[PDB]
Amino acid sequence: DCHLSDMLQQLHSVNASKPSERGLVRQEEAEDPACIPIFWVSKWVDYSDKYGLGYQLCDNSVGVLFNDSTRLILYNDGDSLQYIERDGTESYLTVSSHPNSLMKKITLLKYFRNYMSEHLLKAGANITPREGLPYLRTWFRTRSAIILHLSNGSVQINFFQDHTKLILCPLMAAVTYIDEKRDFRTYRLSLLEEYGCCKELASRLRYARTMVDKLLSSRSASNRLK
Amino acid sequence: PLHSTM
Repeated sequence: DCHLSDMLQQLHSVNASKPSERGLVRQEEAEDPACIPIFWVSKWVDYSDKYGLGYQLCDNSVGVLFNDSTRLILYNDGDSLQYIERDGTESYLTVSSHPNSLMKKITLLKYFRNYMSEHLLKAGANITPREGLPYLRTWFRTRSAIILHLSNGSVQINFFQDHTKLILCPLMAAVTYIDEKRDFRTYRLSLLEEYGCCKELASRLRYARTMVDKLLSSRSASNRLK
Repeated sequence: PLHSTM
């Protein structure tokens, strides 16, 4: 979308400046806690082999991007639901009300919800979200990470090997980095271009740029079908 | 089969 192109531009400016190749990196000067995201994926389970990918957002809401490209979201009130068609057309409803055509998917979502709640850790549990519902537009995995694209423009990348995570927010042109110790820091990308960053964050930002392009390529392919 | 950190 438009956010993807904005994010690509933001990442370009930083990466082109080679932030880790500076005389004296001052990463801390680019910090801005006020730019912490409102939403990010706290956990996910990939059962795309049969039903789809379930996930939980940091506000405790749950969602599932089924294999037929449709999405069902269950708000943290445990009753309000939002259904998004392949097109993107959304519809509001609740569990209490029994929209017959959605009972199967609602039931599937609940099993996903229970599994995640019982077996998985909540990423960013030590983070207080920013004051304010998006759905998972698309996702894919590489040999080293899972890429998650939210409908609000945010792109999240979870790295498998060291459990580090990147949350890119185009509206605020910012990025939140969670290290393996679960410590988190939020940076304004424009300040990173100015003050630089360590080689690790630099490497991940280069990879992120590559992942954003892959999202654009997938979208161009998916568009050819619609 | 595949999931985030347990």
